[PDB]
Amino acid sequence: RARNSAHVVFSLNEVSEFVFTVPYITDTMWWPRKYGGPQAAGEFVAPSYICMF
Amino acid sequence: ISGIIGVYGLLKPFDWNANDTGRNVGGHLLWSMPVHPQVDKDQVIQVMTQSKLTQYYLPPISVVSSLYAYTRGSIKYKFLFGNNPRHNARLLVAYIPGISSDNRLTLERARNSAHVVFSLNEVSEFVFTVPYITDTMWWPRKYGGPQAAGEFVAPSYICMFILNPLVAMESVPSIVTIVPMIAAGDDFEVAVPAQPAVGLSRNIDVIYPKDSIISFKSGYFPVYVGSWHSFFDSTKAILRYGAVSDHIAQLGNIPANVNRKAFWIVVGDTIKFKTLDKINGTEWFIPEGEYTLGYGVVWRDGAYAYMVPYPLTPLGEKIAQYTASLLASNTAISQIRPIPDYIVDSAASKDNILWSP
Amino acid sequence: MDRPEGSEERTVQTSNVVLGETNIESQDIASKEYSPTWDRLASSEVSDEYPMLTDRWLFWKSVKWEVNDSAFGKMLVQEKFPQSWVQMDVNIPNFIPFNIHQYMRADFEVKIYVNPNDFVSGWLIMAFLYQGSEMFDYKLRRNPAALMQMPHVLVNVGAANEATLKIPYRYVRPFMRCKDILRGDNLITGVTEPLNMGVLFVEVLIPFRTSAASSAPKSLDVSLFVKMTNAKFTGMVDGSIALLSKPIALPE
Amino acid sequence: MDRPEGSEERTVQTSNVVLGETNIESQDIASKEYSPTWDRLASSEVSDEYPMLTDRWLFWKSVKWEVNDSAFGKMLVQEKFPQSWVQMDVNIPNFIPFNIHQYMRADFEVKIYVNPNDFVSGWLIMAFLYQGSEMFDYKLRRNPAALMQMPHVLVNVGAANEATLKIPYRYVRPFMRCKDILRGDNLITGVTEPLNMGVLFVEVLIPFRTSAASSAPKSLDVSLFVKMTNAKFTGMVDGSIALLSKPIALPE
Amino acid sequence: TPNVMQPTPLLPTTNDGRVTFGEAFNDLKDLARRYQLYWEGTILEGNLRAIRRNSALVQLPLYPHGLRIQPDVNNPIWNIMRDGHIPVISSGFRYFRGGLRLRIVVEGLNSCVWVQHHPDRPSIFSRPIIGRYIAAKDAYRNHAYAAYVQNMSVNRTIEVEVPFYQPGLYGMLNASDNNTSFDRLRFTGLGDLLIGIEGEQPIPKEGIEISVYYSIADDFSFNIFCGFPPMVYCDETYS
Amino acid sequence: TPNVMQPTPLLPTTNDGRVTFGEAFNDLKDLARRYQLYWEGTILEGNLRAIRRNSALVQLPLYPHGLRIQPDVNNPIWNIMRDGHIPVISSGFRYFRGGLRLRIVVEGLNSCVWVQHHPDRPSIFSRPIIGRYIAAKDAYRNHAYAAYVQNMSVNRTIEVEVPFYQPGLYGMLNASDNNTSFDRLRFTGLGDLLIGIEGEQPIPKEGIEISVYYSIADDFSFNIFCGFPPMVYCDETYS
Amino acid sequence: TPNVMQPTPLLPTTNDGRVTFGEAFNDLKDLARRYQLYWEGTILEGNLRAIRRNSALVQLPLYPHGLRIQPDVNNPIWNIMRDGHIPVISSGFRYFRGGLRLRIVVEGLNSCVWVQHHPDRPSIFSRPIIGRYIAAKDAYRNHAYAAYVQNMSVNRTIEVEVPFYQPGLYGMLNASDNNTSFDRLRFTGLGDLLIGIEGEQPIPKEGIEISVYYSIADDFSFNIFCGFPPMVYCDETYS
Repeated sequence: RARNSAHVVFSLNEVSEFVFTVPYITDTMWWPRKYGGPQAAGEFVAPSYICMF
Repeated sequence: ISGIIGVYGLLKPFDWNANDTGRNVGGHLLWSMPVHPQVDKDQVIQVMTQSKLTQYYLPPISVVSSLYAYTRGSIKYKFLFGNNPRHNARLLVAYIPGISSDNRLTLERARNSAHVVFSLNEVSEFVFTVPYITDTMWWPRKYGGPQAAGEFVAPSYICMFILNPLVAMESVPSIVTIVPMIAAGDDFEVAVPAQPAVGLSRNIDVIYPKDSIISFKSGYFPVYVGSWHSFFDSTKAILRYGAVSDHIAQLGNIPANVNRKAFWIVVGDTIKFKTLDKINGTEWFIPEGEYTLGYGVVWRDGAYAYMVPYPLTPLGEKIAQYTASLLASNTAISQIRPIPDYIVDSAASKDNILWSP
Repeated sequence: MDRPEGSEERTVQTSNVVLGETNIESQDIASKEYSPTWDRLASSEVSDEYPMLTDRWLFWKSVKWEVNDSAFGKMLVQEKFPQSWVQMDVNIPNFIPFNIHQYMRADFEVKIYVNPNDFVSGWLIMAFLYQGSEMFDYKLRRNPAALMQMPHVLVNVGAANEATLKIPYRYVRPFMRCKDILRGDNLITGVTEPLNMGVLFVEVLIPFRTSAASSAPKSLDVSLFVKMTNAKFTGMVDGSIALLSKPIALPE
Repeated sequence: MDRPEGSEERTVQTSNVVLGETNIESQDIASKEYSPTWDRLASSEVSDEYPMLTDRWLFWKSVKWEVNDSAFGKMLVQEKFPQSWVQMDVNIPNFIPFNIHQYMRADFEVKIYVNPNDFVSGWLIMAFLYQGSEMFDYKLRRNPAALMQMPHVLVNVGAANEATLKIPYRYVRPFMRCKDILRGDNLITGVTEPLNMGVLFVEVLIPFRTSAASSAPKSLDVSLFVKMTNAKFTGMVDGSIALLSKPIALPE
Repeated sequence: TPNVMQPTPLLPTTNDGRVTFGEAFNDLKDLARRYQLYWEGTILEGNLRAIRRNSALVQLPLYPHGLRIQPDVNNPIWNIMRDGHIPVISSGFRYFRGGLRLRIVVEGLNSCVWVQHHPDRPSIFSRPIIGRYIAAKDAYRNHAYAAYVQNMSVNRTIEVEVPFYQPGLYGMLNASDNNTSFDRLRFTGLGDLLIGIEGEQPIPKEGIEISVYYSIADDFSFNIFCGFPPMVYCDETYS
Repeated sequence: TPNVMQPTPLLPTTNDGRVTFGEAFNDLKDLARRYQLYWEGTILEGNLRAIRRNSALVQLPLYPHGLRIQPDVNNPIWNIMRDGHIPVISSGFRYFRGGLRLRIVVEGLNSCVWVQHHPDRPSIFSRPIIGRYIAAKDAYRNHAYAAYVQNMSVNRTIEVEVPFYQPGLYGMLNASDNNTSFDRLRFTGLGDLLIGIEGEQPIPKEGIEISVYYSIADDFSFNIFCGFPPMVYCDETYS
Repeated sequence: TPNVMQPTPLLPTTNDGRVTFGEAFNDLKDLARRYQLYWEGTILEGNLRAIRRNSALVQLPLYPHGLRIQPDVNNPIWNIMRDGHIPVISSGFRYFRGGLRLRIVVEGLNSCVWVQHHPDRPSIFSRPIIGRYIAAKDAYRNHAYAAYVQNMSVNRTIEVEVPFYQPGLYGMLNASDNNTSFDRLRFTGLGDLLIGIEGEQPIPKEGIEISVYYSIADDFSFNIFCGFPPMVYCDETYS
């Protein structure tokens, strides 16, 4: 199911370092911080999820 | 070809009632059929006949297409409505590619394909030029020359649905007959000449797999009732094909599935002939006069088979009935003799006479 | 009418579909039509447009209103726009130009078709209200007197006439989500209503009046069409990475 | 309608006669219209033309079709064209532009007039078939499905509309005889049918449907007109040098 | 409402890409046919007259629309599938003005065969007549008629072209059969074709088989388009 | 039929002579209002928490359409005549993008007062909450939020401008109150305003009175016109 | 690694002197073949139907890759040495678009013979079928199909060219035999060829022998190269 979204396939063949620059795909322009000042009893949610298979 | 197949042909009409509280609802399927040059036999005006061939009033595009193997192009379906300004409605006619029936066909699915929405608001005529959506370039004809036991399939299916149910009034006819008409698009083409899938209705007579008894042989007709010196000293009647001696009309290949005790009947054009005294023990007697040939009994003489004439009369059918039974039991030739008599020759037939068990 | 054929009927053609009309429309636009420029500022992923699929005119619903149920204010259709999700059970279906993608945006056009006789009278009023479902006075603004002040088209039943309502995209996102993000508390991250840009209102402006005859039609069908001028999709996911919840109907 | 007078009605004027129409026609031509050039190659005698008489529009018949007799395929008129010979007994009459001359030729124009109410529905189809009486499948081609493929005009009863069918001269002679030459055997010199160029077909395309009311008209009259563009006569004889036989009707 | 009339078109798509009728295939498809189709069967000795000298064996009426179909069990090509393309093509038209090409095959003989053409002979038959059963004063070879004498030792297929000799404007096709006019006997058919054998010598025991194939010509034309008569499907010739 | 549509006009007279909206009077009349209207009442000692230090006394949700009206007998300005111009003007529109100006008056104190602004705080309240009865972790002064500290010895009216900090295209006004979404808590209000007293010293016996007036700004805009909701006449508030 | 790929060549010598394929010999050798190879055997009287009129004697499916080989002791040319060049050449390719040339030899008859071509007939047979044992409604001469009528008195070898009439992009060769699709019946073969005898007269006691030879054409092309299927050596046909 992860292959049906923005993904990358890294090879580990004599390679020790690489970077996966993830996009910013959001319904809005700016995204509220997940953690914040004590004001409410609920932590906001992140816009996306990164998974390594 | 483009000129001819452009001419509109009429298809089987249907009534469109506004008072029907069941069929006149949003979503109902009013009319549908496969999309191909030829027209589905059930969507064509038909004229059937007992023991004959069914006649189909095919449109210009269909007749021509039956002369060619493959075909392609858009098709123009003109819908004519028998309404007046008072009537009002909306129909959604669609073109579903890859489908040939309405087993899984609905309005809410037809909107997902090439379709058109016609309004019936002071409008009596419009045309829905359906596309040519195919996996291939040319498409084989649905109907063809007898060569296999299967009719090919059309590439698509056209369906007419109800969007806004027909509404009429009290002072207006609730029935609006619809007359679908077909013509070929400007991009319509016909590929390769093949065996006509149609024939003329000039003569609808045919010889089905029905055990017709073979009309003698070719070259052994026309035939007439005559005499034969080896057949009871030429006093009885047989069918000849020539005045010259040893010229008796021979029958063709009689199928081996026919009963040995069976006699025959004329199934086509026949001839008149004049012909027997009363037989012992029975009241069977034929008055001297002119009768129409109807029945007959096969007389075999080696590899050649001939035919013995019998008048078309309730009496003659029974006499030929017995004669057919006597020959089945190998009765003496002299005992079967009391077979119609030979009085004089008779008029020749136009052509080959047919027979049946 | 006056020809061997009927009168000449106007035509409207989009991708793979054709609509026919016979009379003059009644139109209006929700708000100032424009070109989205801050949407590229919400997604890093390239947007996608499917003109052949999104520009198509689709028929989604047909409602019947009879004289006995035709009263001033009678709501013939009250649904959240845009929500045209139809499936065998109450469950966006992939059977049409619909995509199971995270985010999207587009401008909409609503056409209402009604086909009455020459001898009936009545009036329908089709209006639209941007995010009316989120207003504290929603149920209070359903009355035709309030519908007259919102962007709206009028349908006359004493004339056979069509109507189109242009509804340009307006929202606070500016990308609305097609599916749910359900993991949030009521205090922070409340559940998000998928594709809820507003509420489409059709109602009875003037009670449907027919002839007193028995053989006369007492019910009339109101069919609707919807289309998208330009659609953009920026959320690419598995068709079943997120799921569709039962549409929460909101009637008064 | 909309004026102190009625609507403005179109007019068609020929020699000594005027026809009025109110709506748009439905027309078609039998075959490619032309100018006869081999006719002067058939007669040594100078041809004659009578524009003032032959160009006139004449009314010859008016048939009534009711709902009870209106069925799909119902033949309202089936006569051999051109044969417009009318006399006290069944017996060409000199009372109109008709001549008792041996040979003639001309192009014809057929106009069908029908005058229905605003509240009826039905369809008539007027077709023509060149020398259909001589075809071995004549009686088989009378069905409207076959009439649609022949040159024809359509009449709508849901609209009051006229129709004209242009029929240019086509024949094997190319001069058809007005009277008989009866002295011949069936094997050679068979009897010649005077003025038999074809068969004019009008029929019921869609059954005549009226209102269910008692005081409503259940019968409608179909009137016909015929005219000749250019006529030529080349056989000059005594009006009684040859005689007219009783027209052999040919119905199915 | 001309035969081709589209009042209000609702075309959802563009037209299909134009091919020429000869591109994805290599022949130009239009309605012209010089394809040869059959016309008759076989003859035996017992069919000919007592004095078979200068007496034709076959009297063939010349019709562009072919002969009147007659189904036999000896000949299934007429029974299971109807007559060829030509008579179904001519069924949609009214008049013709051209000549016909005749290809004739005579197989049971190695003796000379003749073929003569009688333009002015009234075509009042819809079926060929053979030998004795032919009307007298017919199937007698004439002197000053277009003819072709051919030896079967050299070639047993005769190819001739029958001309159009009618004293009229057109030629009528699809002519009725039994009871008249002056247009059905001299203006319908091109005339009659007589096929005979140069010798009076008896016919071989096995008999002779004559298959006549024909085609259209160049000076031929189907002039006026008429409606198509209802057809019969060959595919339903078993039930 | 656009919202402004005149099908057939029957105008018997000419138009009235044009004035400019500022001629027979001297101001230009258009729909823009920086007129200040009230928002809250008074507070007593018994309302504040046991430890009133860095604990705000008022939690003010920021709504362009004002607060949810609540009639009292102690406050007739809400009861005999409904809320001011601003919330009736915003009732005919759907979205806003500007900041608000707040003028705040504190009268029973001569000690320092603070005012802080919390943009990202979800606006899920339609009424201000005071002291002890305020939700915990709220009405606690934060560190890095826009604020203004003012001494009542110098001036007892605070004038500040609350900015528009929403991560969205618009700002939603006329928001429902009780049961959600993600558009009703972060996209409707500008946030919350906390008003507290610098000292933990007890409130004077007479108590303190806080009157908050507010107005629109320049970067503010009523974007989409909606229908007007049915109104109530203030003139019929006695029967 | 394309089909032709040489990673590291170790060539000790220069190349061989170039000849043209036609120099030390006088013909240009490339893969094109109009060499004619056999296709069928002989027929007797007892094979034909009771009514052998307009009934074909042979139903020949048209395949560029030849027919399915069937070894007999009466025919050693199939048994000791496998089928000719053509079907082994077509075994290394997938598609074709051309027509085929057919040379047909009929030796036991001196009577006329016909040959007809049915393009649209589904090619679902891998072996020719004769007379009575032919499926009904097949081996019935059709009317409007490409044909050629020839007298054996003039020449007893028929040479015709069967065209390519398929409603598709390609023509599939090396088609499987027994259980389907829509690509195996209308897109594989050029159709069927029917061979019959003009007369219904009985077959001579000695019987008739029909040898069908065929070749490729110019508009023919082997489009896509596939791997070669494992072959069988004819040299090992005795152990």
